[PDB]
Amino acid sequence: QTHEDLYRAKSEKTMHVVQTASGILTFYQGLEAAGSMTREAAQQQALKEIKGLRYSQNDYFWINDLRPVMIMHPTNPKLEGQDISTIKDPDGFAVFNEMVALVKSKGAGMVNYRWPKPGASEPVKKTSYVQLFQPWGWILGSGVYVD
Repeated sequence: QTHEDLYRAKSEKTMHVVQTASGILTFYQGLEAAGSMTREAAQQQALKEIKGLRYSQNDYFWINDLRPVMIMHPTNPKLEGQDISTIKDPDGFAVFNEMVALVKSKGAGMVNYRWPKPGASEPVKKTSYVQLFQPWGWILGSGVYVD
């Protein structure tokens, strides 16, 4: 039983909630591909639904693109529609740029950074799984705060 095994286990949870939530993207992208909704309407519906999802103690999902611009953020909604390339956490970690570089290399993975908790302002350590949804150029993310 390795260190690698312990970390693989804890983060599988995060991976699996993101995979679950990404089925909404899948569903709506299918409606686009079939011609039943426009892309932008499929997008907006998918975001609306993912915005309300929660698990555990108020853990949530966000979506940013590869530019990176924030597409949907349920707890920091004033980031929506903004270029988030210049955001850095207190350790100097370039949160969204790193997420983009990660998914461009591997598709998905784990990243650690500091971020406020919902309705708070103090950046707290967080470990997130991010996953590229390729047809729309969207990164879907969720993570868990160290406490």
